[PDB]
Amino acid sequence: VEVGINRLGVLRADVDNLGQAFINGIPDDYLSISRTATFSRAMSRFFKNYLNQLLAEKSYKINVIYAGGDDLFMIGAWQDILDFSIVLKQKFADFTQNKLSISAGIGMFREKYPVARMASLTGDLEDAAKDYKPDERAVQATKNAVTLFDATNVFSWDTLENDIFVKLDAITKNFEKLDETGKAFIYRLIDLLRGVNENQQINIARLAYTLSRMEEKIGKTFAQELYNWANADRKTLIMALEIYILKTRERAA
RNA sequence: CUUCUUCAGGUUGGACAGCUGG
Ligand SMILES: [Mg+2]
Ligand SMILES: [Mg+2]
Repeated sequence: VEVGINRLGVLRADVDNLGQAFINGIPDDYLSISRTATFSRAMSRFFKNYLNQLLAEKSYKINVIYAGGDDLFMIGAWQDILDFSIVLKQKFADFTQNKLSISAGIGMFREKYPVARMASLTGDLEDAAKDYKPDERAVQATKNAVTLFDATNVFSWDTLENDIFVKLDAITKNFEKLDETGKAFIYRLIDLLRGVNENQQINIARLAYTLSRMEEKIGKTFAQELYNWANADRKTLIMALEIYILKTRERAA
C-alpha cells in the first residue's frame, strides 16, 4: 500500500446470540434434526467457504487466520480490513436476511506489535462491540455494533456505515486540495473536538476560527457543514476525521 | 487728521490582500 499509515488491521467478528438461535430461534413446531442440521450447515458453510470466496472476489490484502464457526480472525492492511468489515456485515445480513446480527472489533497495530496482544486487544474491542447498548433501559445488549481501534469508539453497524462513512467521503472529497498547513488544521480540529467536553464556549469558538482559516481551500459551505456536525454529531465527526488523517498520512505505508 | 495684520472654503478617497512548493 502506498497511501495511509503503516499499520496492521486485525478484524474479529462474531455472530450475536447464535446459541440463543440454536436453542429457541427455530419455532417449536418446525423442530427436527434435519432442520437443525440445515441451519448448522448454512452457518458453517457461510463462514468458511463464503469468506474464502468473498475475499477472493477482489484482491483484499487480508490474511485470514481463522473463520471456522460463528467467529472470524483476519489480519491485513488496516484500510482493507476496514473496507471489508462493512462488506462482511452486508453479506452476512444478506445471507441470514437480517435474522442474525454480527459484532466486530477492528484493531490497528504496527507490524512488530506482539501477536498475543493484537489478539487480546482485538478480542477486547469485539467484546466492547458486543456490550453495545444505546439505551440503559432495555434488557440485554443490542450487540449489532463494531468497535473502531479502541473500546470508546463503539458504533452500531448502521451508525458506522451511514454516519461515519458519508462523513469520511465528504471529508475526502473536500480535503484533497488542502496544503500541508491544512493537515495541521485538521489535527487542531480533532484536538478541539476532543476537548469540547471540558471547554463549552472557548473551544467551539476556536473551532469556528479554525474552520474560518480552512474555508479558503475547502469552501464556505463545507466549513458550515463541519460546524453543524461538530455541534450535532461530534463523536462520529471525530471518528471520521481521525480515519481521514490515518488514511491520508504521508509517512510511507 | 483714519483703522484693519488677515477673513472666508475645502480636512484623504478609491484598489489589492496572501498565492505557490514540500
Ligand atoms: Mg456469537
Ligand atoms: Mg463465537
